[PDB]
Amino acid sequence: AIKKYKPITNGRRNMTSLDFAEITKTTPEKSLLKPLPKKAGRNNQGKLTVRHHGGGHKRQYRVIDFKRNKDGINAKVDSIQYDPNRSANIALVVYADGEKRYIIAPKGLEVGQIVESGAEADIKVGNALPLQNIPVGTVVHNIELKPGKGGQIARSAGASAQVLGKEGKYVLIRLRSGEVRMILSTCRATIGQVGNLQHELVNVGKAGRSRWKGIRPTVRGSVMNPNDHPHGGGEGRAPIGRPSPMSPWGKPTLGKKTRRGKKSSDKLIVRGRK
Amino acid sequence: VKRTYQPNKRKHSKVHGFRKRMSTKNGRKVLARRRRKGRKVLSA
RNA sequence: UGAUAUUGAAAUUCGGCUUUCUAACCCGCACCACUUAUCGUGGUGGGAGACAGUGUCAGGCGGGCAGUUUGA
RNA sequence: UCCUAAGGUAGCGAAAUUCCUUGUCGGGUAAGUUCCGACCCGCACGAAAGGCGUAACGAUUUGGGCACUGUCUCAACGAGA
RNA sequence: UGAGUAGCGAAAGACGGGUGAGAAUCCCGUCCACCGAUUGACUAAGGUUUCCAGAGGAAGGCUCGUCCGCUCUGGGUUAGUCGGGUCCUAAGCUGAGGCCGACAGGCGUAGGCGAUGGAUAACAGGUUGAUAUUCCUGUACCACCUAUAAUCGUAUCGAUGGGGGGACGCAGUAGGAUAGGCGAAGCGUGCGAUUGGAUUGCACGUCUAAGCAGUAAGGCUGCGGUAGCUGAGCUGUGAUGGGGAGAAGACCUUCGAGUCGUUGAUUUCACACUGCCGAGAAAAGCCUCUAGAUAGAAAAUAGGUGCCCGUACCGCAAACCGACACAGGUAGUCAAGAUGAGAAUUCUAAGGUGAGCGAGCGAACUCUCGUUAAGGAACUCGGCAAAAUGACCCCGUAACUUCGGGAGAAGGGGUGCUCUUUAGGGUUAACGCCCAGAAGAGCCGCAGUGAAUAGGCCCAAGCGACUGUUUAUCAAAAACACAGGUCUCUGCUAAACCGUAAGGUGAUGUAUAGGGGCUGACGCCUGCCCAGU
RNA sequence: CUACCCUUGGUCAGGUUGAAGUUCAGGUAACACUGAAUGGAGGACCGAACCGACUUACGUUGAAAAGUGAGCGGAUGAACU
Repeated sequence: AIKKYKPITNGRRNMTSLDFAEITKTTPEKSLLKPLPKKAGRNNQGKLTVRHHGGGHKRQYRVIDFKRNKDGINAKVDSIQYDPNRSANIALVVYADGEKRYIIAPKGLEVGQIVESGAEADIKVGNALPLQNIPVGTVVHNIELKPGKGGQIARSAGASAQVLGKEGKYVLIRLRSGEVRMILSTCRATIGQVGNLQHELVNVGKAGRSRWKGIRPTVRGSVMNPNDHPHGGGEGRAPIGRPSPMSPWGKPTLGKKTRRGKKSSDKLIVRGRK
Repeated sequence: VKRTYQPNKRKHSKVHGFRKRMSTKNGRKVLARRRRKGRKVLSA
């Protein structure tokens, strides 16, 4: 499911693209769209705070349902569509009363039925259930941290978590990065794994294909002047020259840990990523 | 070639106009200096 | 990174680091009213909790930034 | 036989790097301090401030040919400002 | 002083009349010359009376001047419909309370302001020295008022709200029409300069909106969601028993003039249909829904009312920006004939223009162009400059390749004119008009893409893969960027960043994610040391 | 004016090359793999407008405080406005 072009021109030589064979509707929902102007990484003061941002193709924002709020009502998958705002696809479900919403498209899901309720919904891809009703050993995605705020973890293309043994008020979970921590049992989660697993196997091919995505060139700090970067400039090509590589603002950027010294989450983390 | 000054009626009044000098304390101190000196034109 | 003020309980314990409980304090958490706007205020739940945040004092790191010296 | 935390591997090499130096030996010229192919005595090449190769691309640097010509041997005449 | 020296700002002018004190320079006329994807015709920004007429020559105009974008005097801009306000909204800018700050003041909610976009009712002629969709003539339309007649009401008007609609990217080919072109005797001129002509040679061949008809192609089938529908270029009557009209009988006068078949055809009229991945504002007008309000003449009659601002002139230029009457710069629209793929090239049309110093002579020298005997890079740091190659058709073409390329490789042959001919075609009752080929036989010159316009090529090395980017004004490169690779930090009030307060970017994202360092397609590889920092 | 960005508009005569996919007919236990058409992808090709500034000549009390003549590069996009 990965189209590979022919070397007819340079740049397009080793370029690859997706297949989009899983899409069934190339037109969004007119009632669930909103404008989304570009910021270009500039602050409310009008100044640039984040570099390498600007340009890109015009986009519209789709409203997603990260909370899954309803009482045992059964929905049906209407179609799978393309979303330019995230790495994964989205599915349009219709409920038995007429309400239409958007949800992240799990892996290997077709037009069927979905339910969102605790203690009654079954353990099958699509249903959202609290961590209390999830047995140890399941793969979940779109996990929440605060009751009623919305899922925020494992929301990328081909992402998911694994429910380890429960311990009283909290449940142990293993995130994609490899970390292990505890989350309240009252937090919701969805069964399955986010689809579109062949998204990271793409080859952009040329520099122009990344320009209309919203990324600007990145100048190396070693080719700058002394008053512009700690790496400054000498006569010809020069080595680092310092005991440790610096950042554009004068801080070590190799193996220096930037996590804050004291926080509430420290008690809920068992072992960091490895 | 293209010269530095390109006239524009609207942009000239929005940047150096009378109403924009009164919107700021520093701008008001400009009209107080021109009044104290006897200028015939205060703004624009 | 420590001392002290904001800052109160109970027990373990060869003028005390630690399990422990709600009542201060905190919540870009939820539902309501002002109000057919959730910026803000208030009330009820949930989470956390004498920690964090904040003031004063002290020690360390600190060409990121500043003022200067570098003889005949 | 001394010393060191270890004493440069593959590849490449008078090179955008070789001071001695126009190194030496083979090509191209009637005549080549440049150019191409080889020899390692590498002052002072060397593996991601990467090493060695590479089709297609270049108003890039370099050497040799065909065609052409007032660039030249060596100048002459005509038109306009 | 230099010195009566430099210069007088790209270019074709000549003669005959007129005016006047004074004419190479002003006015009129006839020839000639230049532009013509234009130096022509319309319009935004900007300028602000430079616009018209009569009267003037001190100064300004690089000479002159009787003339002027200069001086004096008096004049010139007319809108219910065209462009903006009593309509909407993007970015952004301001915001009652509110949050945060030594003072000032910094953020921000509801709400407002803000086009370069959305909505929205007039067209064709005529007229002045100076205005024209505005004035005038002839025919229309929109909103709002007043009175009087059709259904003999248990109809009507609806939100401040709800749901539809408005509503949107790029590329590609085909098709239906219509503008503007071209050729034929449908009408008016007129037929003779110098040798023979008389199916001779010129010029014309039009007409709005609105309102009624039916109309290529397009999409779509039994209040919102759940389980003979809508839009549509063009055509044709009439409007028009008018208007315009090349010319005619008469040397702002009155008056009966022709409007036809055929060809070729858009870059104009549809994001329509199709495909693709980078996945393509908003709001109001508009049509519905019931809350409620509890009472008419929007298909129709006859009369009334409709405000504010801009409107002159220049606008690739002597009026705009440049100190100048300055080889420079300045958005958009209309786009003729012959040649041709063409908006290229040469000559012309409509319509403009002859440049604000001249007259002589024909030295040196400098600048811009054209030829040159016999040699052909002997020149020079270096083939710098110049020369040569150049379009179309037809044969044919190597080593290397990442199999796409290299390649227009390299090379070679055809090209005008007349005639004699034969089962390609498009459009049509025939006929005719248009487009397009293969043969054979002849003629002329030194030369037939006879002028203008249009790649020199080849054998070997260094660097960077490639398109791209950079020192406005001495460096365009081997420098920067790039796709790819690798290390490292960050579990979400994330790290990082601005303010280092509030509030924000990151991101309406969540490790297939975001920030930072070093390398720089692709192929084969990337060894040893951790004493020091 | 210049550098980057935000919202909303406009512009690029003409010609050439022929990717994926699709279709019919031979293939084949099924695929594979072939052909002839259709099809119109590309920081693709030639070349005006437009945007740039590589070489050279002239001009340097210049027409111009950075221009002019003749050649030159890109020209459906990391394009110009």
